Amino acid sequence: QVQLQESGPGLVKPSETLSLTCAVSGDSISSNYWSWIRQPPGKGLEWIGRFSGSGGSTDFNPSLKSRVTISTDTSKNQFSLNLRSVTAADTAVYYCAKTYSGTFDYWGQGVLVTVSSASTKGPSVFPLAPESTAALGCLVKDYFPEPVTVSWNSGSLTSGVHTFPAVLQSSGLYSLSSVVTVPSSSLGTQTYVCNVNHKPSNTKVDKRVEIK
Amino acid sequence: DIQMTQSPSSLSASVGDRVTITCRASQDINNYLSWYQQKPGKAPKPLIYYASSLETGVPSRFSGSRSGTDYTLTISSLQLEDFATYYCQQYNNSPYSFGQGTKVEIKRTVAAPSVFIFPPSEDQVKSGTVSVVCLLNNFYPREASVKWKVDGALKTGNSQESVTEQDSKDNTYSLSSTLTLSSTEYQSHKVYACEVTHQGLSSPVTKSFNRGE
Repeated sequence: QVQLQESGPGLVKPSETLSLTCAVSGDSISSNYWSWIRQPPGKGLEWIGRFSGSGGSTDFNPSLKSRVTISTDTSKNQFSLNLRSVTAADTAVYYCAKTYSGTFDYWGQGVLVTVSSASTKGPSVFPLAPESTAALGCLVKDYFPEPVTVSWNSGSLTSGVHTFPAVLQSSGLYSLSSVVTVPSSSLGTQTYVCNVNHKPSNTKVDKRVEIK
Repeated sequence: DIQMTQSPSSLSASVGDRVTITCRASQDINNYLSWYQQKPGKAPKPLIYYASSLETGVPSRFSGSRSGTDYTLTISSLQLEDFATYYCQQYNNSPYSFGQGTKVEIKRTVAAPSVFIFPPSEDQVKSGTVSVVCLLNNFYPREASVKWKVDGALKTGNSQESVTEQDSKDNTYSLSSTLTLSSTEYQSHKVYACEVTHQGLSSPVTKSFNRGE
């Protein structure tokens, strides 16, 4: 039940160095093996590198070997990934993982890293308001980079909620909608609020959805 | 060096079906092969190690086998919880390499979409750019056609579609179609409608609103 947690910048400018840290809880990094893995959006998995907690030796994918460095801090039970000279090809969810032999037995939750020179921008949020069933929504527009999280009624409303994947618009900014279906008889009694969180801009938006 | 070729890339199967996924290594990997199950938005989960050994807690309907340099993952009777993308991975030698993955989706009965259209808010009109959202809720199969009509005339330039993953309960999909217009363009027409055709609909359904009403 070891837990791993990746942390680092969600947006890195091209040619700069991407640095990520993996915090390990419940296990000493001084034994077994530890790896970094990445997955570009909508693509497969690629092994980056591994270090041996016992001997400190490292091993790297030849497709990245020249650009990749791994350092460890037994004091904090953390290890890091350093990837220099990044381009858009390095945009991906990065995972850290524990290995006993060759398999990736435990994984972190993963951190999305976008490589772009575009600036961070918080979202605009607009209500979507309109039988037996009604639909309500929120349009989350013009933000960068991914991701945003959307909840309804502070996370107490989950049944019937659909939050769609973001589309990159021609403006270079992301947009998405989150919707929920509710009984029309509830429209006069229950209030509906969509809660939007955009960590890269440290923005939080709550939007009451009203029928006019 | 060792390259894993996974087959097939995608699959559609019904509950109770027997599904087999095959993975080929370009060289001999000596049974050092793992299978992973990845749910959308989640990290991969190991299912099988050393080609045929089950990870602890994995249901017995999952099994792996080998015939020479060919490795197979088999689900004896597919269950609702088994929808995911599956990956093979060799660890005979460095660099460790993965197959491209196999998407797995569940077949179900045809389900017609419920359709909703959302007028833009006045706050949005004030921004100079307007988005009109049409929602198709809980339908199957995935294939659907959404037509935008403005004052009865078909508009085909300014819309984008987005589809959810298959729902974990009812195995349906949902879809949004968003028509983006400048505020000037939006204010020069009255009737905005989305017309949806789907295999579950006896006749096409259109939802509309009148701008400024």
